[PDB]
Amino acid sequence: MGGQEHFYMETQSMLVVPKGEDQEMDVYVSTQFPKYIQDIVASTLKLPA
Amino acid sequence: VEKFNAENYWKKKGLAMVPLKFPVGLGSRAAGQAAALVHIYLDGSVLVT
Repeated sequence: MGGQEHFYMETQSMLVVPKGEDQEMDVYVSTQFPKYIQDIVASTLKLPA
Repeated sequence: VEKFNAENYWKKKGLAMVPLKFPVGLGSRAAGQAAALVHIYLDGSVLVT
């Protein structure tokens, strides 16, 4: 049995905006799992959640 | 200061002391109500507002 492309009509999209204070990031992203986005971004920046 | 002022015609000193009772409180119980929101993320860090 063959695979299948998701083919969501909106392609992968995000905007990452640093606030400029305390290394605060705001992440606007087309995702199903914000808590996971928060984790991987914080980990990558060595920041608390 | 009394000594100074007896010896100086064109320059005077003065001294004063005032007490303070500053009462604190609003008109009603409802005016003093207050609220907060606290999250603990899974890395243990805290966001408060």
